[PDB]
Amino acid sequence: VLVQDLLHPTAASEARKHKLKTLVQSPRSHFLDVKCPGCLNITTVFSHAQTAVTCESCSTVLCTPTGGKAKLSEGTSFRRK
Amino acid sequence: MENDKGQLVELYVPRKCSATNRIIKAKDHSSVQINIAQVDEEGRAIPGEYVTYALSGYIRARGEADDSLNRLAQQDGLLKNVWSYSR
Amino acid sequence: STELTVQSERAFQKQPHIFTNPKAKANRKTKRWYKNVGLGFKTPKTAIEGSYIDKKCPFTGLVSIRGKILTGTVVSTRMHRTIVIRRDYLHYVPKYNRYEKRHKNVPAHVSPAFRVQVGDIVTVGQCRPISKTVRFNVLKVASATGKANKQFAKF
Amino acid sequence: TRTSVLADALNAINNAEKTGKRQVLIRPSSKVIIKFLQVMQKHGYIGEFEYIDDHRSGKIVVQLNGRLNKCGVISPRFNVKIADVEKWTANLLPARQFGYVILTTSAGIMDHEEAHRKHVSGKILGFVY
Amino acid sequence: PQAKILSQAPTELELQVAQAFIDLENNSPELKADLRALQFKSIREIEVAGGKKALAVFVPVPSLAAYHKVQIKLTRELEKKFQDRHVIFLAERRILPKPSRKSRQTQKRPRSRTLTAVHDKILEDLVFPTEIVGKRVRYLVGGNKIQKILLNSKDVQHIDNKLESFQAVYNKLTGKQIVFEIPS
Amino acid sequence: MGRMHSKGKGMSSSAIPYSRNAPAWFKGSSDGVVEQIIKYARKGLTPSQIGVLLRDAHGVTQAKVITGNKILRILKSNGLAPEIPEDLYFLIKKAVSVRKHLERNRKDKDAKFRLILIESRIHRLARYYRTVSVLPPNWKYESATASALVN
RNA sequence: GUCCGCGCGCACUGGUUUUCAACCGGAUCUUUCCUUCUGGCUAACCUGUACUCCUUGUGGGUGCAGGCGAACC
Ligand SMILES: [Mg+2]
Ligand SMILES: [Zn+2]
Repeated sequence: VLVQDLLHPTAASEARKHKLKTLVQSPRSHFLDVKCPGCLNITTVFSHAQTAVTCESCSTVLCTPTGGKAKLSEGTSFRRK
Repeated sequence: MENDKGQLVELYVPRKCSATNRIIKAKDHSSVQINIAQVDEEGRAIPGEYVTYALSGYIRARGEADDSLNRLAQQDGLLKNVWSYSR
Repeated sequence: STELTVQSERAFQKQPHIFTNPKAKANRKTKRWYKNVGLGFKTPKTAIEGSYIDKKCPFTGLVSIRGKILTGTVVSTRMHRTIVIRRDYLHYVPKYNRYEKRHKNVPAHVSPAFRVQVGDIVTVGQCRPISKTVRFNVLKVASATGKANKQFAKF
Repeated sequence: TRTSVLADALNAINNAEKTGKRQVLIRPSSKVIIKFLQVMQKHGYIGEFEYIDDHRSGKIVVQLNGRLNKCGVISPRFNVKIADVEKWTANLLPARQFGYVILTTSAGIMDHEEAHRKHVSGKILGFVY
Repeated sequence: PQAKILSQAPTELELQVAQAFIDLENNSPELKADLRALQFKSIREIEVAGGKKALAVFVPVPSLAAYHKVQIKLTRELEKKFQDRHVIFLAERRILPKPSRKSRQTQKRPRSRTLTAVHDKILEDLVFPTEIVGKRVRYLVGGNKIQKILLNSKDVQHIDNKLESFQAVYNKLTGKQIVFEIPS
Repeated sequence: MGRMHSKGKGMSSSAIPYSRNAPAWFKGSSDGVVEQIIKYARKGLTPSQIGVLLRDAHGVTQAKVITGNKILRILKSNGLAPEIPEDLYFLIKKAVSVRKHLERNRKDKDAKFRLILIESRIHRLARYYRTVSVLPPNWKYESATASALVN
């Protein structure tokens, strides 16, 4: 310690530290585009989604409530968007 | 420290730390004056020539003296990327 | 205020030495004398158009305004034609080089021309002693509404 | 709560300078802190520092150079006449050869030397020497 | 149709700029059916070091969004037609004075009208294609303030050479010297 | 980390991102999102729930960035603002539920302590809302007006 | 310049655009107002007219209806 660049820290330092502690805080969550196995209708889903996000087309759950990131339907396809 | 007439009334103008730039007391019995002899191209240490670094007692006591001297060596072209300004 | 019926009491209510002779066939309601108290203070229109009498009015009455003028916040209205004004300020204690919150309650006499409710800030002026505790007379009701300008919500 | 943001900034700078660091991170970073630190800088007690906009009150990162020995805020911002500034420089600064009671004048936040020269005084913020 | 899309016609340079705009209005199937209902606010020129020029148009802030939705292609077209001049779209702004306590109360001015937020907006829209992601403010030991701006590494190719142009534009406009940077 | 009624110091929160403008990947438009918010409001969802749904079931990060305006102001400008602010309403609900529970059984004294704590919290929030004039100045909370606002 | 104990580096009077440091300003132009006007009074010259009194050369005046207010009510 005793000599640092708090302004230009290593990206590893950015990743390891808890949010709200970085120089600028950006939520570690993100948004994903997901394909339901039944209908081809793509849907956008928040990473730590709270309520079960059924597609508007059909009663098919895509995420399940969980303390952290929601658990998917084991068949749907997610991509980071 | 200085009189009007133009003479230094202050006595034994003292050194300072080369790492924290802080003053070294007369009886700071931990401060160390490291001397690094210069080296020419073919690998001979030049006698009577060197570079000096006055590490303070406080940094030695805290234990962060080695990192400080890595920094001084790197900034003065004594070592190659031993010390990274980022962490 | 008197509730727009000064003639309510056992005695007549009029401005002394101002009158309208019934013999004059011009029929202007009553000669209503009025004055401007000075210091660049606007006399309200309802003072001229009013029917109250108020010997102690600064405009239609006989009293006068000179000397001290103070601004305060009205705190009590329940007594007739007179007001209780709070005055908050700071007293500098020098032993501590510090300040202390303090206040004084000043009675004042408010003309019927003014509509005063608890919460206003009133610019009041010094006058000839009206009664035992009152020596101030209302001049300007500045913060009449503040937030009461708009009441309801309908977008 | 963080009643005096200026106090927190100076407490951080004092702690780190005592530790012997070269950099500090002031968290809340109001503009009054910016003014105070740039007074320090124009008088050289501090080095190259940086504001970090966060769209929320910002932050500051400050480079030291070991020159600083003591900072400090006078949290109750007492009113000081032009007469009583000498009492305060007696009560705070080690000597009149240097040291600066930083106080806010009608011109702005500024040291007591320029305050005396401008012939103006206001509330008192802190002291640096 | 020159003077009818300019709100007035001094400074013939912007007359020729509007003439080029109309020449691009010939390209109907993709750059029209929306591009006709547009105006300007007396486009003007700023010197740029190295023998270059920066021509800034000014939006009457009706729906700047409309200009931005076509900004990249129209900007590229105006750059291939106009040689040795870099064109920039800016939001013409009526900054309001700060109310001096002795001055008159004027139905309190919105915070969006302040000089600082105006500078924020003008620096945001000085480069629409790249989003501004960081702002650093430093003060040299000489006391002169310098702003660093962190632009995204993605979408940087749309500009890729214009950084000194925006430097000159901002320095001439407001005197706030900038140094641009991108994360690696 | 405050915890105005517990020695706890938790700082669980949400970090609003730096980008003031809308994200580039968003494919909708402002007016469509506004209409969706209005439809959810007419369904009977409180503003926090509407924001949660827009985060979960759609690509809205936060509607303030997208719609250029905050949720409650959107309902208020369109005449859907609740007569009780949502947070104070939920606090009403908690207080009345605890009141009915103590009505059911007496000697649960920790429940009584928590009820007094909730009365403290509601008095604070009601004082705030009354000062900023969002609520009528003669508004109180004693015994049964509570259930009336609940029922 | 004057001078006064090899000299203090001009001891007493000024030029200070040899730069030069300021430190307070004041007035300026910023997309940047100085409470604002209604008239006095316009002070004054953006006046524009008979004109040059004053070397042809705006270095200055005999001089009044559009007109700068900030020199003051
Ligand atoms: Mg504060
Ligand atoms: Zn499905």
